[PDB]
Amino acid sequence: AQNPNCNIMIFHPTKEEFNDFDKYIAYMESQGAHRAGLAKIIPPKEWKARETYDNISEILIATPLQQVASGRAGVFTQYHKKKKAMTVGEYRHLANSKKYQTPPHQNFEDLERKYWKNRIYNSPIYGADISGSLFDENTKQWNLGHLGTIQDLLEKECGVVIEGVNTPYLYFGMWKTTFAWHTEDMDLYSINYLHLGEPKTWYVVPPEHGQRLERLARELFPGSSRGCGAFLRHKVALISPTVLKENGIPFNRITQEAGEFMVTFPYGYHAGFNHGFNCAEAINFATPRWIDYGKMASQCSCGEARVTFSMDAFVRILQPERYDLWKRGQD
Ligand SMILES: Cc1nc2ccccc2c(=O)[nH]1
Ligand SMILES: O=C(O)CNC(=O)C(=O)O
Ligand code: NI
Ligand SMILES: [Zn+2]
Repeated sequence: AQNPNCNIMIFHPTKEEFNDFDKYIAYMESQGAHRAGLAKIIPPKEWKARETYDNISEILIATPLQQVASGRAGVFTQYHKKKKAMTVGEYRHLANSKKYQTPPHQNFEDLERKYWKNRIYNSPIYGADISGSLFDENTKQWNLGHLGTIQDLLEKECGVVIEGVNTPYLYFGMWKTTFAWHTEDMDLYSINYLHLGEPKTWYVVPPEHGQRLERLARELFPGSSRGCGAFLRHKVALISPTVLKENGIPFNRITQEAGEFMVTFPYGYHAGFNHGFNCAEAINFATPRWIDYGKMASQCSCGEARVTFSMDAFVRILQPERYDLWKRGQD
């Protein structure tokens, strides 16, 4: 078996290899990349997402989210407090202000130490889940707005035609902005391109060990666990690498820099934080290997994790037995 220790693999495709997206994902998996839950892809030196990022300041962040923490440094939840709209230019200025800017640090490891020591004592503001794309329409390779759709994948694999669409989301981050432990909707893949700015550090649990993380989460957030059989779907729980190690949870870490892609694989739990002002673009996608994960994906039915229009059809077709109870949480 390839990659038995479930290490995060890093790929350097040639421009020729960068033409066929599906084929390269399949290649990565043939090398065992999916066992880690996360892979890095460094694009060919000839490739660019777009010409410049000089004219992005007038993008609107309609609902910036202030991420307020509760708990202890290594085991906490965050809730999102809605703030007034601001442009990306205004957001960048805020990110760089004395209150929010990245502190002096020696290296990525030093900054990681500072993050887990001090994150809960601050409330950074995130521009998340903004529908849109920063890929030039003339960028033909690995353009996250031009991928084959999950709906068409389901149709190709299973022969059923369904409603729904599948578009990218932009994320504007600052120091300490945080993404909680989660797998994707319906345990889909995700692909994430860091367009511009400071790095993003990722943590990931191998898919074959996802249930170990779930068990620890139930122990660490016992009230949440009683309230919902899949509360990590709420995307609000954080557990530090120190606490993961103390509890023997297998995981890996890696830092993504501007110009690099990350792919998360089905049922690969991940979490992380931004180093400073940045912009990422991400979208879910599927492959034939995803279908069995989609069938088995655990759902939030307590209702906290609202399920999108498009995910309705996934549950309806792949999980017909759960559909009724699960749609009540939606309604
Ligand atoms: C990144 C990582 N380091 C470890 C060190 C000791 C024991 C376990 C781990 C682990 O799961 N991940
Ligand atoms: O970048 C973020 O804040 C969150 N991204 C993801 O969880 C992802 O790409 O799957
Ligand atoms: Ni994700
Ligand atoms: Zn729930």
